[PDB]
Amino acid sequence: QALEKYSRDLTALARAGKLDPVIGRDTEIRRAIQILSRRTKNNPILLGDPGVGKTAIVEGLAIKIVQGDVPDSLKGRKLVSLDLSSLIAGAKYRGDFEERLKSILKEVQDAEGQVVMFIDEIHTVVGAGAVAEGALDAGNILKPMLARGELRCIGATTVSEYRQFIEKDKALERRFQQILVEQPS
Repeated sequence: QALEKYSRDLTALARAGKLDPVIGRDTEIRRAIQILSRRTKNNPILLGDPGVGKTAIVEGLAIKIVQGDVPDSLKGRKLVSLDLSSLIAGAKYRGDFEERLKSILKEVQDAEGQVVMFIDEIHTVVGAGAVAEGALDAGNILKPMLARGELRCIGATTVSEYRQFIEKDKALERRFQQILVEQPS
Protein backbone atom coordinates (compact mmCIF):
# COMPACT_ATOMS: atom_id res chain seq x y z
CA GLN A 1 0.00 0.00 0.00
CA ALA A 2 0.29 1.69 -2.39
CA LEU A 3 3.16 -0.81 -2.67
CA GLU A 4 0.54 -3.55 -3.06
CA LYS A 5 -1.15 -1.50 -5.79
CA TYR A 6 2.06 -0.76 -7.69
CA SER A 7 3.90 -4.08 -7.34
CA ARG A 8 3.56 -7.82 -7.98
CA ASP A 9 4.37 -9.97 -4.91
CA LEU A 10 6.49 -12.75 -6.37
CA THR A 11 6.93 -14.52 -3.03
CA ALA A 12 3.13 -14.66 -2.60
CA LEU A 13 2.78 -15.97 -6.15
CA ALA A 14 5.47 -18.59 -5.46
CA ARG A 15 3.55 -19.75 -2.35
CA ALA A 16 0.36 -20.19 -4.42
CA GLY A 17 2.07 -22.33 -7.09
CA LYS A 18 1.41 -19.62 -9.67
CA LEU A 19 5.00 -19.33 -10.92
CA ASP A 20 6.21 -21.71 -13.65
CA PRO A 21 9.15 -23.97 -12.76
CA VAL A 22 12.46 -22.39 -13.74
CA ILE A 23 14.96 -24.81 -15.26
CA GLY A 24 18.64 -24.35 -16.09
CA ARG A 25 19.04 -21.24 -13.88
CA ASP A 26 20.30 -22.72 -10.59
CA THR A 27 23.71 -21.05 -10.99
CA GLU A 28 22.29 -17.59 -11.83
CA ILE A 29 19.81 -17.82 -8.92
CA ARG A 30 22.58 -18.91 -6.56
CA ARG A 31 24.69 -15.95 -7.69
CA ALA A 32 21.83 -13.48 -7.11
CA ILE A 33 21.46 -14.90 -3.60
CA GLN A 34 25.21 -14.45 -2.91
CA ILE A 35 25.09 -10.87 -4.21
CA LEU A 36 21.99 -9.96 -2.13
CA SER A 37 23.93 -11.17 0.95
CA ARG A 38 26.83 -8.65 0.69
CA ARG A 39 27.55 -5.31 2.42
CA THR A 40 27.72 -2.83 -0.47
CA LYS A 41 27.97 -4.38 -3.95
CA ASN A 42 24.68 -6.16 -3.27
CA ASN A 43 22.23 -5.29 -6.05
CA PRO A 44 22.29 -8.04 -8.66
CA ILE A 45 21.54 -6.79 -12.18
CA LEU A 46 20.47 -9.34 -14.78
CA LEU A 47 21.80 -8.43 -18.21
CA GLY A 48 20.66 -10.02 -21.42
CA ASP A 49 18.40 -9.77 -24.43
CA PRO A 50 14.62 -9.92 -23.81
CA GLY A 51 14.45 -13.46 -25.24
CA VAL A 52 16.52 -15.02 -22.43
CA GLY A 53 13.70 -14.78 -19.84
CA LYS A 54 15.30 -12.62 -17.14
CA THR A 55 12.10 -12.35 -15.07
CA ALA A 56 12.03 -16.15 -14.72
CA ILE A 57 15.31 -15.96 -12.79
CA VAL A 58 13.71 -13.54 -10.31
CA GLU A 59 10.73 -15.92 -10.07
CA GLY A 60 13.24 -18.72 -9.33
CA LEU A 61 14.68 -16.62 -6.50
CA ALA A 62 11.17 -16.09 -5.09
CA ILE A 63 10.70 -19.88 -5.19
CA LYS A 64 13.95 -20.48 -3.28
CA ILE A 65 13.05 -17.84 -0.67
CA VAL A 66 9.64 -19.33 0.13
CA GLN A 67 11.04 -22.86 0.53
CA GLY A 68 13.65 -21.48 2.97
CA ASP A 69 16.51 -22.45 0.66
CA VAL A 70 18.41 -19.18 1.26
CA PRO A 71 20.88 -17.61 3.76
CA ASP A 72 19.72 -15.68 6.85
CA SER A 73 20.02 -12.52 4.74
CA LEU A 74 16.98 -13.60 2.66
CA LYS A 75 15.01 -15.92 4.97
CA GLY A 76 11.42 -14.70 5.37
CA ARG A 77 11.80 -11.90 2.82
CA LYS A 78 9.04 -10.56 0.60
CA LEU A 79 10.10 -10.13 -3.04
CA VAL A 80 8.08 -7.54 -4.97
CA SER A 81 8.30 -6.42 -8.61
CA LEU A 82 7.78 -2.69 -9.10
CA ASP A 83 5.14 -1.71 -11.67
CA LEU A 84 6.36 1.70 -12.89
CA SER A 85 4.13 1.90 -15.99
CA SER A 86 1.01 1.77 -13.81
CA LEU A 87 2.43 4.44 -11.50
CA ILE A 88 3.28 6.70 -14.45
CA ALA A 89 -0.08 6.17 -16.19
CA GLY A 90 -1.94 6.86 -12.91
CA ALA A 91 -0.27 10.24 -12.29
CA LYS A 92 -0.16 13.45 -14.29
CA TYR A 93 1.96 15.91 -12.27
CA ARG A 94 5.51 15.58 -10.92
CA GLY A 95 4.50 16.41 -7.33
CA ASP A 96 1.98 13.64 -6.77
CA PHE A 97 3.93 11.15 -8.92
CA GLU A 98 6.97 11.63 -6.69
CA GLU A 99 4.90 11.61 -3.49
CA ARG A 100 3.29 8.30 -4.49
CA LEU A 101 6.67 6.84 -5.49
CA LYS A 102 8.23 8.04 -2.22
CA SER A 103 5.32 6.50 -0.30
CA ILE A 104 5.84 3.10 -1.99
CA LEU A 105 9.61 3.20 -1.43
CA LYS A 106 9.33 4.42 2.18
CA GLU A 107 7.19 1.31 2.89
CA VAL A 108 10.05 -0.80 1.52
CA GLN A 109 12.65 1.16 3.54
CA ASP A 110 10.58 0.95 6.76
CA ALA A 111 10.68 -2.85 6.37
CA GLU A 112 14.47 -2.56 6.90
CA GLY A 113 15.46 -5.31 4.46
CA GLN A 114 12.45 -7.60 4.96
CA VAL A 115 11.30 -6.47 1.51
CA VAL A 116 13.43 -6.93 -1.63
CA MET A 117 12.43 -5.09 -4.81
CA PHE A 118 12.79 -6.23 -8.41
CA ILE A 119 12.94 -3.41 -10.96
CA ASP A 120 12.70 -4.52 -14.57
CA GLU A 121 14.08 -2.22 -17.30
CA ILE A 122 16.15 -0.67 -14.50
CA HIS A 123 17.96 1.78 -16.83
CA THR A 124 14.61 3.64 -16.95
CA VAL A 125 14.83 4.57 -13.22
CA VAL A 126 18.48 5.63 -12.85
CA GLY A 127 17.98 9.24 -14.05
CA ALA A 128 20.61 8.96 -16.79
CA GLY A 129 18.38 10.19 -19.63
CA ALA A 130 16.17 7.21 -20.60
CA VAL A 131 13.14 9.29 -19.53
CA ALA A 132 12.32 12.33 -21.69
CA GLU A 133 12.74 15.88 -20.38
CA GLY A 134 9.33 16.97 -19.07
CA ALA A 135 8.11 13.39 -18.61
CA LEU A 136 7.59 11.73 -15.22
CA ASP A 137 11.05 10.54 -14.16
CA ALA A 138 11.27 7.99 -11.34
CA GLY A 139 15.04 8.68 -11.36
CA ASN A 140 14.50 11.74 -9.16
CA ILE A 141 13.63 9.36 -6.33
CA LEU A 142 15.29 6.08 -7.29
CA LYS A 143 18.71 7.32 -8.47
CA PRO A 144 19.72 8.78 -5.07
CA MET A 145 18.12 5.89 -3.14
CA LEU A 146 19.99 3.28 -5.21
CA ALA A 147 23.25 5.28 -5.19
CA ARG A 148 23.10 5.53 -1.37
CA GLY A 149 22.26 1.82 -0.88
CA GLU A 150 18.83 2.53 0.60
CA LEU A 151 17.11 -0.36 -1.20
CA ARG A 152 17.57 -4.10 -1.44
CA CYS A 153 17.12 -4.32 -5.16
CA ILE A 154 17.47 -6.71 -8.09
CA GLY A 155 17.46 -5.15 -11.54
CA ALA A 156 17.17 -6.27 -15.15
CA THR A 157 18.16 -4.64 -18.43
CA THR A 158 20.10 -5.29 -21.66
CA VAL A 159 23.88 -5.12 -21.99
CA SER A 160 23.64 -2.09 -24.28
CA GLU A 161 21.24 -0.18 -22.01
CA TYR A 162 23.42 -1.01 -19.00
CA ARG A 163 26.48 0.34 -20.83
CA GLN A 164 24.59 3.46 -21.98
CA PHE A 165 22.81 4.44 -18.75
CA ILE A 166 24.45 2.69 -15.77
CA GLU A 167 28.07 2.14 -16.73
CA LYS A 168 30.06 5.36 -16.13
CA ASP A 169 27.89 6.19 -13.10
CA LYS A 170 30.50 5.25 -10.49
CA ALA A 171 27.99 5.43 -7.61
CA LEU A 172 25.65 2.88 -9.23
CA GLU A 173 28.49 0.75 -10.62
CA ARG A 174 29.76 0.40 -7.04
CA ARG A 175 26.36 -0.84 -5.80
CA PHE A 176 25.52 -3.24 -8.66
CA GLN A 177 26.85 -6.67 -9.64
CA GLN A 178 26.17 -7.69 -13.25
CA ILE A 179 24.91 -11.21 -14.00
CA LEU A 180 25.13 -11.94 -17.74
CA VAL A 181 22.28 -14.14 -19.00
CA GLU A 182 23.57 -15.52 -22.28
CA GLN A 183 21.03 -18.07 -23.53
CA PRO A 184 17.31 -18.80 -23.15
CA SER A 185 16.48 -21.74 -20.87
